[PDB]
Amino acid sequence: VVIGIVNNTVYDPLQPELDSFKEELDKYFKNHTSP
Amino acid sequence: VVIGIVNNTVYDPLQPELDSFKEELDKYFKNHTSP
Amino acid sequence: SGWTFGAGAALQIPFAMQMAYRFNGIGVTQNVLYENQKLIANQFNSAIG
Ligand SMILES: *[C@@H]1O[C@H](CO)[C@@H](O[C@@H]2O[C@H](CO)[C@@H](O[C@@H]3O[C@H](CO)[C@@H](O)[C@H](O)[C@@H]3O)[C@H](O)[C@H]2NC(C)=O)[C@H](O)[C@H]1NC(C)=O
Ligand SMILES: *[C@@H]1O[C@H](CO)[C@@H](O[C@@H]2O[C@H](CO)[C@@H](O)[C@H](O)[C@H]2NC(C)=O)[C@H](O)[C@H]1NC(C)=O
Ligand SMILES: *[C@@H]1O[C@H](CO)[C@@H](O[C@@H]2O[C@H](CO)[C@@H](O)[C@H](O)[C@H]2NC(C)=O)[C@H](O)[C@H]1NC(C)=O
Ligand SMILES: *[C@@H]1O[C@H](CO)[C@@H](O)[C@H](O)[C@H]1NC(C)=O
Ligand SMILES: *[C@@H]1O[C@H](CO)[C@@H](O)[C@H](O)[C@H]1NC(C)=O
Repeated sequence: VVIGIVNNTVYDPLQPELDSFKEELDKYFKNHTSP
Repeated sequence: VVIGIVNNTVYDPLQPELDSFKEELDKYFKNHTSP
Repeated sequence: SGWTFGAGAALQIPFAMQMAYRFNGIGVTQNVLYENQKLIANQFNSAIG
């Protein structure tokens, strides 16, 4: 609806504290599957 | 670079959340550690 | 240039997004201008005639 809008990406600020947790939450899922 | 700065700790508002959700996952993670 | 030319050097600014600064100082968010940019323009064009 607005005239002059432009395309870009808005950075989620929960991800930086969760993307590192993706190497924690998801890895903890994989932490006990193999053993 | 700031004159007069002092040392302290800034508790993130997710700290009660992580002790209630991240730790709950960790509690769930630790539930499968023994077997 | 907005009001910037009465308080120092003159800095330009698109007029379409200068009313958004005037709407912000009244108490209405700046999105309401862009939603009704065409409606507001006709009201000002007609009232000046
Ligand atoms: C807030 O905490 C930080 C970190 O704990 C303090 O920074 C620390 O300041 C001391 C100042 O005595 C630094 O000790 C220095 O050690 C070097 C050798 O490494 C020595 O050559 C100096 O003469 C001095 O003794 C310490 O390294 C430094 N730590 C870090 C991580 O930077 C800071 O001082 C605290 N704020 C206040 C107001 O005390
Ligand atoms: C900004 O991104 C949107 C999303 O892709 C673009 O909208 C597309 O426009 C083309 C026309 O060239 C359509 O074929 C696509 O179907 C549209 N996408 C969607 C999801 O509907 C938009 O064109 C982009 N803005 C600019 C200036 O390129
Ligand atoms: C808010 O007020 C404006 C001003 O009257 C309305 O715009 C008019 O709406 C009537 C209704 O169809 C049209 O006949 C006029 O041509 C409109 N004026 C202009 C300048 O376009 C607007 O409809 C009102 N909005 C709501 C949600 O009621
Ligand atoms: C898996 O869990 C153990 C605790 O039993 C922990 O020491 C280890 O760091 C975990 N693995 C990863 C990849 O975090
Ligand atoms: C831990 O796992 C067991 C095995 O199914 C389950 O009975 C128990 O409810 C789990 N504990 C929690 C707190 O969910």
